[PDB]
Amino acid sequence: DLKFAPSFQSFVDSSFFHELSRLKLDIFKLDSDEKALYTQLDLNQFTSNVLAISLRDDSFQKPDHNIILKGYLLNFNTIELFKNCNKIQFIKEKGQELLQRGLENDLNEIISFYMISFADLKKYKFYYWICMPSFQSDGATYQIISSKVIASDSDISVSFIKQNVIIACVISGVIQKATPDNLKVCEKVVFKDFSHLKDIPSAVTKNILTVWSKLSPRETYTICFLRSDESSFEAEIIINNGNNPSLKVSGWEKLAPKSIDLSSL
Repeated sequence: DLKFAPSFQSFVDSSFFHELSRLKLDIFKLDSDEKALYTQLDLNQFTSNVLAISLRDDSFQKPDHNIILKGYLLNFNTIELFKNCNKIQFIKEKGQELLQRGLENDLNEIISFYMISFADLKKYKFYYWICMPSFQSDGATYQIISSKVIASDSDISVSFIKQNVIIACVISGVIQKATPDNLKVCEKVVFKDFSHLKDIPSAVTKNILTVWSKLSPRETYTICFLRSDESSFEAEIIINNGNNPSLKVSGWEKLAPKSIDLSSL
């Protein structure tokens, strides 16, 4: 079977909750804050081998070049709402949305991160939980039928790296947008993997597979996993039992909220 590394490891500098605090304070949003997060994906220097989602105070401003990942924050107003938030129903829905977006627009859209949190600006404790939805057909499994190392130096590799996209496809040897019609005829999909783990792509690869699957039903699916790590590899994948009508979503960072009680001088 094909295993997937958690798609990311969160790194929320106190400056993020400081900023969240500030932002949650700009206007007394007594309701739950649903902000868009932005983090310049450092596809060079990872943390513990998985993409590092580094949320600082800047993670709230859309940047200018480099690859910027758009995420979403859902800051609950009460600890109970945060605790009671049906986390499974939540990631399931976020999962179905990425599915839709991937099979109707571009595969790059199937990748995102969502954070739920509770900023206790009183007892000065910040409870949060980040997830990067990883969906697939219920009961679905994946085997890598084939894989080969990829030269980051390749004219075609450089062609992908020269691009601001993290996911693309190849059509007649030339890198093309991972669009539906392109996906229906492309030889493969190129992905700037969120994992530097040897041959273990980020759990987010399921998204690509799941979407590409429904768009272009095929015996197999080939995906190039590029890494600045030297670990870049291309893989041919087969989906097992990918036909169930249900979507199985995961992605929640490990399974419990993280609470940073910045009140320990």
